[PDB]
Amino acid sequence: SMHSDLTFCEIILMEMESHDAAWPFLEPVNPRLVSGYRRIIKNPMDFSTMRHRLSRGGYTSSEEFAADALLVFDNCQTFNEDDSEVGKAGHIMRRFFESRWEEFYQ
Ligand SMILES: CC(=O)c1c(C)[nH]c(C(=O)N[C@H]2CCCC[C@H]2n2cc(CO)nn2)c1C
Repeated sequence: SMHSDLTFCEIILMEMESHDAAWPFLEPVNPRLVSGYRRIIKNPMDFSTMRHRLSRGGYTSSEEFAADALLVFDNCQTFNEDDSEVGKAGHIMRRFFESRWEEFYQ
């Protein structure tokens, strides 16, 4: 149901927000500090924005919630080198998200 889908999304988001590797993703990237970011990344996303939307009925399906989570990790992979601290954290967080998603939904 939508209710169970969104209940599970909230649990997964809480686990992501609390994860050791979540530090790059808790708040929107500030374009004033990261040259190129606003110009290059057309669809920015972060966990605080997801929490705002989720808490206010912004997601009507769990598929759309996952689309925003994957945007966080796709943007990170686009912009950051794989060996960088942020890039490494993105790979860790994507693997964690995918594993938890399959537990709850499949
Ligand atoms: C480019 C990128 O993909 C990225 C992500 C997803 N995360 C961060 C990040 O955490 N960078 C901090 C370290 C030094 C630069 C600025 C810091 N910082 C804070 C804010 C606003 O919170 N924006 N950038 C980056 C740099």
